[PDB]
Amino acid sequence: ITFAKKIIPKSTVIKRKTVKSPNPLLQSLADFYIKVAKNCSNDDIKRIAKRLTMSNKDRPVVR
Amino acid sequence: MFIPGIFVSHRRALRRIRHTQALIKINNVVNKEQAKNYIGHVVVSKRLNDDKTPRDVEGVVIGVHGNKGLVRVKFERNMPAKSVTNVVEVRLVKKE
Amino acid sequence: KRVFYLKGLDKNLVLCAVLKDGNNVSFFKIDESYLLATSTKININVNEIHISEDEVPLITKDKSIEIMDIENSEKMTKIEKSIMDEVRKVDYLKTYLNTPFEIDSSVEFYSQKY
Amino acid sequence: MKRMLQLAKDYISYGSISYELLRKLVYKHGVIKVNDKHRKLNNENIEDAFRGELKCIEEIIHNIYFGTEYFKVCANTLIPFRLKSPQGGFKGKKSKGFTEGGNLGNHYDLIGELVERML
Amino acid sequence: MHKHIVVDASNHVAGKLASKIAKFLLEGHKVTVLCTERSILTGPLDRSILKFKSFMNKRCRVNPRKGPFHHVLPSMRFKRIIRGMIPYKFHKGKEALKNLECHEGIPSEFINSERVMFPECLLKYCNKPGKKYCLLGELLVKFGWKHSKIVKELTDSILEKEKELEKRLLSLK
Amino acid sequence: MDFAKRNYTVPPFKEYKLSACLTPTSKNPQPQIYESTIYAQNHVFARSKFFKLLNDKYKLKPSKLVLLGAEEIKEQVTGEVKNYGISFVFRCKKGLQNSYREFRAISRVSALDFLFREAAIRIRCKRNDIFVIDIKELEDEEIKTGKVAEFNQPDLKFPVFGKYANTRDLYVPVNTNLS
Amino acid sequence: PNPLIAIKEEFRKKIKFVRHHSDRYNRVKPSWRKPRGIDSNVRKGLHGQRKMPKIGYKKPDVVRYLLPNGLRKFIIHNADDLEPLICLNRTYCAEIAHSVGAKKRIAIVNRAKELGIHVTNEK
RNA sequence: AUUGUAUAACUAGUGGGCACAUGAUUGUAAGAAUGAUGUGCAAAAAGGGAUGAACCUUAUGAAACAUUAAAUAUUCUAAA
RNA sequence: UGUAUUAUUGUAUAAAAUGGAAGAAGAUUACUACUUUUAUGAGAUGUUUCUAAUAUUUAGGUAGCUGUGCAAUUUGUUUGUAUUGAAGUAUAUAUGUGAGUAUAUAUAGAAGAAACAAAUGAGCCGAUCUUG
Ligand SMILES: [Mg+2]
Ligand SMILES: [Mg+2]
Ligand SMILES: [Mg+2]
Ligand SMILES: [Mg+2]
Ligand SMILES: [Mg+2]
Ligand SMILES: [Mg+2]
Ligand SMILES: [Mg+2]
Ligand SMILES: [Mg+2]
Ligand SMILES: [Mg+2]
Ligand SMILES: [Mg+2]
Ligand SMILES: [Mg+2]
Ligand SMILES: [Mg+2]
Ligand SMILES: [Mg+2]
Ligand SMILES: [Mg+2]
Repeated sequence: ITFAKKIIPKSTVIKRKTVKSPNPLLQSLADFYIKVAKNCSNDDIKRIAKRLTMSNKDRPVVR
Repeated sequence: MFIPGIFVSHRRALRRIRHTQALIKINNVVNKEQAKNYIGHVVVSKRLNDDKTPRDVEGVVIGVHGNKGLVRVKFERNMPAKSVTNVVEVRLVKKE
Repeated sequence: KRVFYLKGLDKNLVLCAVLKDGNNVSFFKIDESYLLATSTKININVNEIHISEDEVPLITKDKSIEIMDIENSEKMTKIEKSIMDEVRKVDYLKTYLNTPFEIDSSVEFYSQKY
Repeated sequence: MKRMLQLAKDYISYGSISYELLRKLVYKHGVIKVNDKHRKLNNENIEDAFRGELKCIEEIIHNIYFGTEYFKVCANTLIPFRLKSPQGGFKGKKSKGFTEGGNLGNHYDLIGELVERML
Repeated sequence: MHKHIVVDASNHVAGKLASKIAKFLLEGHKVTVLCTERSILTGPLDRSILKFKSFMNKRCRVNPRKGPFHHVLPSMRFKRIIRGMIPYKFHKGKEALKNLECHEGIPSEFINSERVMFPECLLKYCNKPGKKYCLLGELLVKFGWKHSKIVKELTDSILEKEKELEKRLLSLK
Repeated sequence: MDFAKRNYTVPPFKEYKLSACLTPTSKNPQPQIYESTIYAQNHVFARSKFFKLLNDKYKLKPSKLVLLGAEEIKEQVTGEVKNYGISFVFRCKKGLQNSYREFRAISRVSALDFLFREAAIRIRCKRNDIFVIDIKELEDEEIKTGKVAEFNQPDLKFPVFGKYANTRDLYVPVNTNLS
Repeated sequence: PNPLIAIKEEFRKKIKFVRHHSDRYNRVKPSWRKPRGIDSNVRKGLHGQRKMPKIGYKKPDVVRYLLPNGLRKFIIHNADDLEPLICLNRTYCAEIAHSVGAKKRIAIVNRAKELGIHVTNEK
């Protein structure tokens, strides 16, 4: 008899609350999606809130 | 109403001194079993002032120490350690 | 000095009566912890004695406090004949309350029965 | 498990206690795990530990004694106990073996003398 | 509470008596020793000469004036034994040595004063019976004590010569 | 232990009756049972001593054994002094030796401890090194030592040399008699 | 009285953190520097030598920066600068800078009297 | 038994070591020279071995109270 | 009662360079051998308060790597002080874990401070360091 523990993926956890860019508009978008992602059950919204706090390299360009 | 005593030394190791607890030899107490009754008794020590008036500091017995009736006691301001072999007294009032 | 314990109050104090020079008693209040008990006892009922807190003074630890002598209550003198008769019954009790209490040397304090 | 205790005998003293002393350990020193954090071992954290199968502390002690299929899950959700120094001290030495004159090794049923003073 | 105590030193072991006195001084009392020439030293007389002869060899080679001194009198020899127990360099030990006094035999002042003995140091109750021993003043004659004869005479003469209620109960009550 | 300073009537060593056998297997179910008596302090110390004895007379490893039951034996003591003779084997520096002694005590638990006191001087070895073969009560005309034969004769009287003080105090005045 | 004054006196120390060897010469100033030698007895922390600053000595955030009166001080430069601390009358106290002249210092005390602000720096 | 595991990018210091326990080679022998396994000092506090880099108990912020280990209980020195 | 061995144990064999080392005084019940109790005694281990990215889990550290902060000189913008007395210097008091800061009294006589950003000739006990 075992019990399986729930696995939270690391692509949904958030580490940095402050963005490294000196832009005041990007800071106002970033905390809005953090405020929603705490009380949301949908997974893809949590992926957006992490992706706003990354660098320039980690979000490359898309054709 | 007071029973005389002798301040022997602080609580010691061979090379380290704990300055907060002092050892007192009470008169005519020779055992552990007789020393267990003298707990919670107020101890008054008499020391001088700067203008040579009397000054008084009081303390409460904490517990026994050894096999021959030596008794630990905790004061308000600790003993000056130059008052070795002086005389303090024990009251008959219990303090809880 | 040996003092008759009459009754306990509510202020974490007690009522007590000490003898005086000639056949005179008083009242005072001290802490319960300032006392020491002996096995000797006379019979005094608690309903005869009445209690009033303002009449009776108190005594602190420190010596240099002047205490005021309050005028003697009328209820006391009726109680005074109920206690000064009790001292005449037991043989040599007036000589017992005049002699001061002393610690004896060469013997431990908590050995005797007192 | 007995062969593992044979190799690690230089730091380990072990035995086999009774039911009454086992009941005395859990009520005094008990810490449960739920979601990788230590908790108070109430009647409500037992629910979230076992997903509602066990509802009382007395259910746990019944499963360690009579070895059942819930043995591994109940023995693992307890963190190691934390005990005091023994009242009265050790008799001989701490380094030598039990049959040699010390304390280390296998006490068979006499482990109940050492744990109660440390308890 | 500090007492004054006169001690008769006779029939005592020399080293063991000096052990109990050094704790009795460090609590702040005053003590005096009489008849220190009659203490006992265990063992044969032949080893006890060999021990003292090794003590008379230590002297400073460069300047012998600034060297270890060897006292002869049984009073001043007994003081050197008690000094080994006490921390005589600091202020704590300098005070306790100001309350010590020893004497030769029995002087004139202490004929009427009482004496005490120590039961943990008497020879009959300390050791096994039936072994050899010697006195202290018997040993120091061979090292140059000038006068062991007059003290024996004067002390022994001292040690030879010493060898209406019912009305008041009713009236006062 | 009121007058004495150590318990001389109930020593630490006791008497245990032991029994054990092998664990059953397929080739050999229901094997042989053995029994003995070893003197020790608890049953755990007596388990270790007995299993080593079974290693030497038979090839039985102690890892395969199982302990059946061990109980303690006590004797209703009356209080008469009896004679005892102990035969034993002790281990020393050079090798093993075997000897024989005769004692006088109340019970055989007590007579064993008088051997440990004598062996502390004459032999100078730890108490776990002596292996006791048997203790028996000796009747008369088997006493081979004059020390037991001197004390067995009736109506003995001999005084005592007094050398002990009767006060636990620091100092007493001179001329008080410590009788 | 204020209950915060009795809580403030529980967290006090005597330790001063004076630099090593600052008494032996007049070259070395008594401000604190950390020794970085090889044989340094102060760096290893043996008993009998000086103590070093660590983060365990830090007071809590309720008691930190508190005056003995029970308030936290603030510096004003004008007579009209008292406007932001009118509502914080019980928590904060004000004091005057050391450059204000004696004539302008009179008009500050009359304005701190009406609003109820407690001024430490006087005379 | 372990809530993570796996993968990349960039960059510093070091390359004169010594000691204890177990077992070896050369040498009459060495606080001598040279290898093998484990742990230390270097870079590690307090208590004990009178004193000592490596021996014996022993994991780490500022303090107070009780229980022990190593070692000790005539006196210096706390404790029959 | 004595001759043979075995076990335990004592003495002789045993000699050096200034006055000596069981740590010392001294000990024959403070030496040696074997057991049980009592007590003293460590950032050890328990109980309570507080500080460090709801820590009932973690916290030493040479060479070395990274983060948060204090001191000095000059530049753009905003706010303010001063002949009823600015900058400097000398003594105290409070406050900060610490680099440090703020105020009070005496002396002296003409200019200096704070916030958001910028540029560096940007913080000494040592070099048989340089000048007085
Ligand atoms: Mg122990
Ligand atoms: Mg080891
Ligand atoms: Mg190096
Ligand atoms: Mg060390
Ligand atoms: Mg040594
Ligand atoms: Mg002592
Ligand atoms: Mg203790
Ligand atoms: Mg710890
Ligand atoms: Mg601790
Ligand atoms: Mg660190
Ligand atoms: Mg430069
Ligand atoms: Mg310079
Ligand atoms: Mg430098
Ligand atoms: Mg020059």
